[PDB]
Amino acid sequence: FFDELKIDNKVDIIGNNVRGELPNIWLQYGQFKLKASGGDGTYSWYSENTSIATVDASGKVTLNGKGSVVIKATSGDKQTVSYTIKAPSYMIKVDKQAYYADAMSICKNLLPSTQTVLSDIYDSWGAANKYSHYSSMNSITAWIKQTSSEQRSGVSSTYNLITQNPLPGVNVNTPNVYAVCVE
Amino acid sequence: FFDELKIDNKVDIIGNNVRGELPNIWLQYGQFKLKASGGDGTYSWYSENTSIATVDASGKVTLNGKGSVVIKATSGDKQTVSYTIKAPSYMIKVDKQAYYADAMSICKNLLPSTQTVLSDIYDSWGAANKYSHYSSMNSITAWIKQTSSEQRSGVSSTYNLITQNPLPGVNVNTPNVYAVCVE
Amino acid sequence: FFDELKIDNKVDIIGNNVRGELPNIWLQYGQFKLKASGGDGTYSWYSENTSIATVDASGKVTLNGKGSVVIKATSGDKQTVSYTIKAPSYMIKVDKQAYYADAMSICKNLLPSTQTVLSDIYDSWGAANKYSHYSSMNSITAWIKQTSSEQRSGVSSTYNLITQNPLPGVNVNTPNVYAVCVE
Amino acid sequence: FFDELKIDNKVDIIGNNVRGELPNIWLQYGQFKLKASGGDGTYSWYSENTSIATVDASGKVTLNGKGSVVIKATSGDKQTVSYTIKAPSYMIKVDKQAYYADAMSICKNLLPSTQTVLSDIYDSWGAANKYSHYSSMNSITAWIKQTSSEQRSGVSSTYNLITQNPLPGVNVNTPNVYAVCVE
Amino acid sequence: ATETATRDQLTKEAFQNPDNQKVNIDELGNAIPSGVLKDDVVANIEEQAKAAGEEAKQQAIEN
Amino acid sequence: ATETATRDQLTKEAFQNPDNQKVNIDELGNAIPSGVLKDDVVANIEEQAKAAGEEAKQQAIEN
Amino acid sequence: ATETATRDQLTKEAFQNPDNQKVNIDELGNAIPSGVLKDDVVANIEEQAKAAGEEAKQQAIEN
Amino acid sequence: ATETATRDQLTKEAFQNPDNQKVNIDELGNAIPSGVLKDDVVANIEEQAKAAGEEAKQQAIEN
Repeated sequence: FFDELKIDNKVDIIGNNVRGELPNIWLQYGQFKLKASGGDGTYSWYSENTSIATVDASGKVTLNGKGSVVIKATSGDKQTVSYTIKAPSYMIKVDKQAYYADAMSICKNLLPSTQTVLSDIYDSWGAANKYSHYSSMNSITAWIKQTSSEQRSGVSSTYNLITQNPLPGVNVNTPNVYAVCVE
Repeated sequence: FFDELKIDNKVDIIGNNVRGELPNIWLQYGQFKLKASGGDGTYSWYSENTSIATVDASGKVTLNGKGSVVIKATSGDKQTVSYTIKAPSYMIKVDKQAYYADAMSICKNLLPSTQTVLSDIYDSWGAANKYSHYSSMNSITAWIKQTSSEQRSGVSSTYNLITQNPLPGVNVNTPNVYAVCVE
Repeated sequence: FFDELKIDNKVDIIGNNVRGELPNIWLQYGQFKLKASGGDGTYSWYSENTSIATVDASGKVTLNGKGSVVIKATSGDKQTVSYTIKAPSYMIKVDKQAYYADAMSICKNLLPSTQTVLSDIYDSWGAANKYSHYSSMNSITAWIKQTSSEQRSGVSSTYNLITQNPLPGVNVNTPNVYAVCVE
Repeated sequence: FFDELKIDNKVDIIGNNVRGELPNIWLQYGQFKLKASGGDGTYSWYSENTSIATVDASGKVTLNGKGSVVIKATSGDKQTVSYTIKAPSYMIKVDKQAYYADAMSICKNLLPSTQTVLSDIYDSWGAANKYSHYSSMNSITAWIKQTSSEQRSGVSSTYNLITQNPLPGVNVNTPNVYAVCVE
Repeated sequence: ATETATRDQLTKEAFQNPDNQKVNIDELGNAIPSGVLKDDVVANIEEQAKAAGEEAKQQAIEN
Repeated sequence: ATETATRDQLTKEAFQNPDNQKVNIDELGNAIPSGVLKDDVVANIEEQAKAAGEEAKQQAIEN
Repeated sequence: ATETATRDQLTKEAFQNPDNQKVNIDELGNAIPSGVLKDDVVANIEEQAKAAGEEAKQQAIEN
Repeated sequence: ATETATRDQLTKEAFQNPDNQKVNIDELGNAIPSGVLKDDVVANIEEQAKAAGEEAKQQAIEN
C-alpha cells in the first residue's frame, strides 16, 4: 500500500537552518540535507560520484569537489530516485595559511578576485565552522588579491569565513591567514 | 474536565535555545520564556513587579531590574499560579560608551572586577544581540577595571558581550567601548 | 772764551734713530734726546714741570703726561736756556689689559677711535718696547672700539704697539689685550 | 810710506750690528762686512769662488752657497791679502712655500730637524729681512718636520725667520709657509 | 647627515596615524598593531629626509 | 641635546614591537593600531634619552 | 625636535670657514682659534634650525 | 643611526677647545683659525659615535 517515492526539491542548509535550493556558489565541504517521502518508510542515500559529493544515512550532504553529481535515495521497499547536484560557477576551497605572496602562489593565481565573493558564500552557506570539516575552528581569515592601490602599500584586505569581519589594509605578511583558492 | 494548572520549572533561554533554570547572574533585559500546562488551553501571563521584570502574551520574559519578582500565569478557565524570579548576585547593565576614565565614573566605581565576570554572563545567557533590546547591534565591548599592572601602561582589557572576543592592553581612551556597570 | 749756548731744535728719537722735531701725537713715556752746544762743555738738563716730563743727565727725555713744558739746559759756565715741549692733540696711555667691554670702561669711553690712530704713534715713535718703561715687553695689543658692524658679531680689531700686527675680528673677551686709553 | 795691509779678523754682521767672527751656521745670502787697514788707502775686494760667496766694493759679503772660500783685499798700492771663509755645519736655504707634505719633498727629506735649529740662525744672524735678498719681505715662516706625536694630529710647528714667532700645531696644509731646506 | 633625524621623526610622526600602519591578524581574525608602515608612506618619508638633506647642504653652503 | 634623537630612534624602535603599542577598538569590537605607546614604555624611553644625554656631556667633557 | 640637529650640523658646518670664528690673542700678539662663532652667525644658525623645525612640523602634518 | 648626531655634537663640542683645532698661517706669520680638527681628535670622535651607535642598538633591543 506504499506511496510514490520522491526526494524533496528544496534542500536543508546545515549551516543556517535556511530551507531553499542549492546555491550557484559553493563552500567546499558545505552541507545540505535531503528529504525523501512515500514508499516504505526507511530511506537509503547514495551518491553517484563520491569525489564531488557524499551523504550519510540521513540525507546530510557534504560537497567535496567541483562538478555535477547525483544522489540516489532508495526506500526499503526497493523504490529508488535521483537528485541532481549541478556544478557551480566557482567553489571556494581552503588551502594552508600563508603570506599573500605565497597565498597567490598556493592558489595558483586563483585567489578571491574581490570581497564581493566570499561575502556571497557567507550570505548563502553561513559560518564555515558550522560544517563538520570546520566547526572545531573559530577563525578563518582570507586573502583577497591586493589591488595595485593597496599593492603599493604592500598589503591587501581580508574576510573571515567563520565570522565575516572585513579587514582592510593588512600586512601582506601577517601570520594566521588562510590561503583560500577559487575553483 | 480541565487539568491542574502549572508553570513549568525549567525556563527557556531566548538567547541560546538552552533549556534549564534561571541563572544566578543576569544580563539586564535578558529573556527567558515560561511554560504553562493544564486547565483551559489559553494562558495569561503577568508580572507582580513591572520594574524588575516583564512578559508578553507568550511567556517571553525580559528582566529589567535587579530584585525578586513573581510571574502570574492565569488560564482562560480562571486558574492562576505564580513563578518566582529571585534576585541575582549581580546584574550587568549597559550604560553609554566612554573612556575607561569615565567608564569607572559612569558606573560609579562599579565596573566588572575581572574578565571572569562577563564571561559567565555569556556562557549563561549568550550573545547580547540575541535579545530584543539589543539584536539591532553587532558590537558591545566592555571595560574591565585596569589592574595596577596595566594601570601603569595606561590601559585595560575588554570583552565583547555580543562576541566574547577578549582584548588585552587597550587604550584607556579608545572610542567605541561601552561602560558596563555591575549592580 | 766760551760760545753762545743753545739747545738744538731737531730732537733725537730714542725709539727709531730718526732725527727730527717732536711729533704732534705722543706715546706716553716716549723718549727723545736733546742736544746742547757752545758755552762751557758740560751741560745740565732739567724740566720745568716734572709730571708732564723728565730728563736724565744726557738729554734723554721721557714724556709722562699731557700738557706743555720746558726743558732747561745749563752749561757748567752758568749759561742756561729752555726748549719748549708743547702739548699734543692726544697722548696714548696704556692702562691694564682687559676685555673690550671693560676696556671701553677702564679708558672712560676713550679708546682709540680707529686703527688710523695707533698706526701714527708707531709710524712716528716706533716700537713701544724700545723705550725704558716698556722694552722688557714683547707684546702690547690694543683695543679699537668696535664699529656697530663688528659690534653685532660681538668683536673688534687690534694693533700691537710693539709690533703693529693688525688683527680684525677679535673676541671682545680674549685675554692678553691691553686697554689703551686716549687723552 | 805705506803700512802693512790686513783684513780685520772680526767681521761685521749686516743683520744686527753685532761685531764678532763668522758663525758656524749660516743663513744663505746672509751678509757680513770685512775691514781692511794700512797700505794705500783704497781697498779692492774680490772672492776666490763666486758661487759660495760674493762681496761689493765696501766689504759687504753675501754667502750664496755652502763650502769654503777666500776673499782677497787689494789696496790701491798693490798690496793684497786673503780672508778665509770656512764651510759651516749646515746652511739654511729657502725654497718655495708649500704644504709640509711637499715641504719635506721639496727639501729632499732635509727639513729643519727641530726648532732648536733656525732659532740659532736667528740668534746669530738675526732677522732674515735685514739682508738684501730678503728685506722686501715681512714674513718667512718655516716647516719643522713633524714628530710622530704631532704627526698623528696631522700637523707640525714653525718658526718665522724674519720674526721668530714659534707656532705649535699647524695645519700640515696651511698656505703661506716656506719650505726651508738644510744643507 | 641631517636627514638621518628627519627620518626618525617622521617615521615616528607616522605611527601617530593608524592608516599608515600595516595590520596583522591574531588567532581569531582580530586586527592588531603589526608594527610596520605601509611601504608607500615609508617610501615617501625616506624620499623626504633625503630632500631635507639636500636642503641643509644646498643651503649650509652660506659660505 | 643629543638625547633629542636617542628619543626619536627608540620611540620608533618601539613601534616595531606591538606589545608596546596601545590598542584601539573599531565599530565591531575589532582591535586596531591605536597609534600610541604604553605610558610605561614611553616612560622608560624618555628616562633613557635623558641619561644618554648625561652621557655625551659627562663625557663630551674630554677637555 | 628636528631643529635640535639642524643646529649641531650648521654649528659645525660653520667652523669650516674661519671668518665665522672669533679670534683670541696669545702671549705675543698672535692670533689663535678662539673657539667661538661670531654672535651674528650663531644668531642666524639658531634662527634657522627653529625655522627648519617649523618645517618638519608644518609639514610632518601630512595627516 | 643615532651615531649620526653623537658625531655632530662632539664635533662641535670640540671646536670649543682650541687645542683640538689645527692652525693656519696668514700673510705675516700670524696664527689663525684653520677650520679643522686635529686628525686624532676627529679620529676619536668618529670612533665614539660608532660605539654610541653600538649602544642604542645593543640596547634598543629591549624586546
